[PDB]
Amino acid sequence: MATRTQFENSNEIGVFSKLTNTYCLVAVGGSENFYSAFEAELGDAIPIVHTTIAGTRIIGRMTAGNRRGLLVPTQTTDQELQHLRNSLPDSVKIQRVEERLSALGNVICCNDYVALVHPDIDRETEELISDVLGVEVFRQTISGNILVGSYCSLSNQGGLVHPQTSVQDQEELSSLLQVPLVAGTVNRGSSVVGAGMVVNDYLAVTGLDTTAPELSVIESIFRLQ
Amino acid sequence: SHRKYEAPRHGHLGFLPRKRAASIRARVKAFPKDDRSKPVALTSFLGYKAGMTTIVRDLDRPGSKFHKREVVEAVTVVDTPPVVVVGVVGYVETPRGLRSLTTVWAEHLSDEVKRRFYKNWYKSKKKAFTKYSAKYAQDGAGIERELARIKKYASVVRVLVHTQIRKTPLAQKKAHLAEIQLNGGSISEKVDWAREHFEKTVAVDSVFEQNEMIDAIAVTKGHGFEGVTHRWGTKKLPRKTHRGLRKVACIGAWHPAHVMWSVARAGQRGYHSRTSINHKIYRVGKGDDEANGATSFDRTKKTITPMGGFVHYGEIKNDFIMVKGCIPGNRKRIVTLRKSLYTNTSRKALEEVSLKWIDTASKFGKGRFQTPAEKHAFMGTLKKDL
Amino acid sequence: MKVEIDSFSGAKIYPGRGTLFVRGDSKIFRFQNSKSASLFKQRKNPRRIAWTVLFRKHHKKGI
Amino acid sequence: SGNGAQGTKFRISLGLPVGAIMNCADNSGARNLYIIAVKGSGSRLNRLPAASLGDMVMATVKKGKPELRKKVMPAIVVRQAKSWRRRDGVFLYFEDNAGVIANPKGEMKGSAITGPVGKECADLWPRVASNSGVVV
RNA sequence: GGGCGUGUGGCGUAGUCGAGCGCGCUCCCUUGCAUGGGAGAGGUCUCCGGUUCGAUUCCGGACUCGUCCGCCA
RNA sequence: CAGUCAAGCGUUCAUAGCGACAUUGCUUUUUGAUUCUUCGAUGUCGGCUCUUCCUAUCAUACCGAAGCAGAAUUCGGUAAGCGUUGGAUUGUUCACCCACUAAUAGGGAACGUGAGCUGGGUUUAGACCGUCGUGAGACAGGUUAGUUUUACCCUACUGAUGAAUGUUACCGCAAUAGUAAUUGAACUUAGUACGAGAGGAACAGUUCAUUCGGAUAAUUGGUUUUUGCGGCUGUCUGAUCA
RNA sequence: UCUUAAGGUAGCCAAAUGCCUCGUCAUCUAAUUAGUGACGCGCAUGAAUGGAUUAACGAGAUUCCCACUGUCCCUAUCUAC
RNA sequence: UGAACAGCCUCUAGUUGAUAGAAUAAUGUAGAUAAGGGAAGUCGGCAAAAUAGAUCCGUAACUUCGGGAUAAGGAUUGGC
Ligand SMILES: [Mg+2]
Ligand SMILES: [Mg+2]
Ligand SMILES: [Mg+2]
Ligand SMILES: [Mg+2]
Repeated sequence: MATRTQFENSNEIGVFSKLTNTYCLVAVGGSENFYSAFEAELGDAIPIVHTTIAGTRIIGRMTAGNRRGLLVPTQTTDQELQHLRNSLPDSVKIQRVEERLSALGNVICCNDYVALVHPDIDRETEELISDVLGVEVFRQTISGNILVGSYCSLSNQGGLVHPQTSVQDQEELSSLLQVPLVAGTVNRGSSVVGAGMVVNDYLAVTGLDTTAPELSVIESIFRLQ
Repeated sequence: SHRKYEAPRHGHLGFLPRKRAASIRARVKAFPKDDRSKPVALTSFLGYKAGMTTIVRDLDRPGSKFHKREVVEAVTVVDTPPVVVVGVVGYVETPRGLRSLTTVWAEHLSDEVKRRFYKNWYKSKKKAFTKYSAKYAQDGAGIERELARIKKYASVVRVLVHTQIRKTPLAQKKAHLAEIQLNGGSISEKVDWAREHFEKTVAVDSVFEQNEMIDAIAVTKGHGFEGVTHRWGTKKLPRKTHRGLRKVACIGAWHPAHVMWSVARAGQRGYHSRTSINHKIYRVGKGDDEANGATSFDRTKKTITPMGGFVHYGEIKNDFIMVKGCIPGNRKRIVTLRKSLYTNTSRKALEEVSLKWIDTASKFGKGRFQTPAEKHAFMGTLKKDL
Repeated sequence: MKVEIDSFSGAKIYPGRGTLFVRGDSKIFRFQNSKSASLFKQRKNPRRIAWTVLFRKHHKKGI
Repeated sequence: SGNGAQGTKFRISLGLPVGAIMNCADNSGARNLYIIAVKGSGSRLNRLPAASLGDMVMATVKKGKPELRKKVMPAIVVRQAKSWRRRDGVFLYFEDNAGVIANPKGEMKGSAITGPVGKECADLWPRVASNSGVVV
């Protein structure tokens, strides 16, 4: 399933949510339908944490997540950090990042094995990503889009990239990430695919205005069947 | 002809006339409505405005974007020594309104309350209530006939109380005396409570408690004669205006051939008695206690007084009320704090408030330190310290 | 609460005190007062202003 | 703001009246935006409609590309440079006035934002938070 | 703003309730200082309703254009 | 500006909404008509500022009707409590566009308001052009430059004292007068009711905001004769210190 | 061809000269009865009543742009008299 | 000091005259400063602000060839 969901009318689910294999994060100011989608589809096996990052309802663009670790900005308060430490399982590691770009979901596009980052990140932050997430890192842009997290949706099975992407960039990124990539649109043609939707190994959640060919492209590239 | 562009009226017509108040202590024009089921308690209290500070607290509003997050708010401090009960009075109700019929005083009156009955205290024989205390020290003869008179009549019982001005850093020495309504029990229970509490002190926590919405009645800060531009907020006339520009241009039409009362004009600004409602109590502090300024999260033993004292006031060695926001009147002014005239739910009047940190830095400048121990620890040793 | 440090002088910043300034290169500065804020806007070096923590650390005064 | 608001906004001190020129932060080829209107502003005699951070305005491109000039379009203020207070009581400000171009529904005409944006704007507009590099 | 009149082919123009000519150019024929001749195409008669049997034509409304008269001390 | 009658329009159907031919009124925010008052002078356009009043109600409150399924809209009632904006051009009133908004309603008060302002226009004397005239000169034709005086009196209004009520002091009562709050968005209800679909509400609840008002100065910003501290120029006190 | 002494030539223009008129087209602006460039059956332009052009100059009149600012949003504070 | 019988301070000389005292309300007259915006004000940028000396670099259209021109636009300045 690519599950049709709105955040109070918003068809961008990746902005307000962060979904990994092991956990899920949702914003505190959410509707009953928005919570019920993650509660029904994810089930009781996977914890869902209602969280606020840096005083903001936006959490997907603020944080970058992995099954092994979670990265939070510097502006995240101690109460939010302690609540995430209690609510999250003991396996994941939560570490604050002290870096100027500070919006880790926009900066970092990552999965379990390999990650794409903004080219201009600091070397200490790159080593921190490689340490906490245990993930090999490449500094690359998707056809000149420096915000790889906003302009790519990535999982273990496959990836969706920006629609206006050069084909040469598509095989280059596909060989670099060792996963097949498809250029496509989400939410009735919105270009920002990573902000448009969240995905993991068995679930994808998207906006209600995402059309049926777009949803078919999602389930084909992410192998959710 | 008609006014070319509509605009709202400058100023509020219900606060007229903008004259000086009759006294420096504002009158309580209305008390909370009585019901004869609760125990006998006062409806108000007297204190002295000391100054303002900031706190940090965790906001609890289920639905706000700042839910479960720290906010910093401005509070004002009212120094409240325990008030002294001297006297009760009863009011019968006539077709021309309420009317007092008797007043029964306490026996021993202190000097600070009997200074209220004098304009030249230093040259006096101090003969005040001397024949009244001579009416006392019999068995009961001239006393409980007036008390049973208040029981037999007098549908409203009010208590004469006076502050303890000598416990404050003020240099006044002459206490303030006021009437406070009792709002519990029958008439006999009210006057029995008053008779038992003659010459006795009543503390502020007996009448107020935390997270209570109260009203502040006080006379505002005076400003003297003021022009119309700041007194009423009218628009300044343009720069090339002959004969001045802090004025109102048209003060009325040809007809009616008089200046109307509703036209904004120059005069006295400030020193008006005001009643400001719905102020939440954050802390009822005890003066017989160190760590007044400490919370459960801060936990450093510091009193509520800032570094260098409150500016123009001094120390807070007595009990105090920390109340949210701004109240009318300036520092060192008598202020009457009153219970609310109605029950407010509002999901804001019912919020339980627990403070996290109280500011005790100096208000006489950009204070960097909360305690002298913290200042000494940060700056190390100096030349004056050996 | 959190007590922040002055970006110019190293003084301790209590909540609701001073100002914050986000520069165009996305760097955050925090000023405890208008004095240190104005010295920052006047582009003075805090290594040469005699009452700052960075000056006293450089000059070994009380260290 | 008005239609495309995702939630409400606390009152920010107004810093950009009508006639203000702010930098154009996105990559749409426009250099500055000239504010002619503020969405949701009230009516008072002689009072200029002023904008704050996170507000949606009507603006014209005074300097930039000729297919963007000489027409009115909606814009969103992302940097204010007039100091305002938050409910945690910090007074903060950027060093320039800056906004991005959008449609009336709020999605950006451009694709990337240079420089910081305010969290009071990023929370209120998700597309701005999507294309934003750093949110403070 | 109001009044009065006006609206035809690509262009100009004739119309009593029963759309013609000229100009542009389609073709053919026919000629230095480049003509002429013969068959062509070309309209929702500004539009919408009613009358009639049928309105360019009569009437009503709308659009459009062109004229004339209009604010203050 | 409002009625009465109703031939017709409205698929059908006079009156949901309109309404010809006729006819009865109201108003003095149009322009006329008249010449009553003022020529030993009532300062004459427009704008700015400010108060109050009227309702023939643009919005907001509660309702009735529909050619009211919902959404949007139209007609009407009680209603003047409350609001009715920012600009480009023009001296303008008016107009016309841009834009926001719940809405950008109409008017009066000596065509409100010049000892309140301004002086762009008009409306002196300088000057230019066009037309007219032989000429001096003329032109609600165009253009440019052109002194805006006085309040200290009475009343009114805003504030401030105060004799006399045996004296003085404290605490009060309340006749009368005034009065104040206003409007919107988002989430949810709910893609629900309704509908064939396109579309698409409302009540209760929550969080904010606009306009207004009354205070206040903990914080932030402004202000500096704290001439408080430091720096700097020129000169003077022989230099130094000051 | 009539009439007249002869019929406005070269130039110029909604110009300080154009009633209609806020003329029409373009440009300038988000929007322009303003400005500029064109057009000309010009109420009523025009040749020492001087026509057209023109560098430099102007306490002359007008429009736009940059800088600048309490002119303004929206007012606040200080000094002397 | 400085280009300078500019402005500012001083020497010789000459005055110390202009009803005064006490407070520091409004509105004035004169002098000033203002966050963010930058003519949205107004008939109209009225008024105010901004620029400013000197050295070096650089300087357009047009022109009656003389100018425009300090065009515009940049950099520097103390003490030892
Ligand atoms: Mg008027
Ligand atoms: Mg009106
Ligand atoms: Mg202070
Ligand atoms: Mg105005």
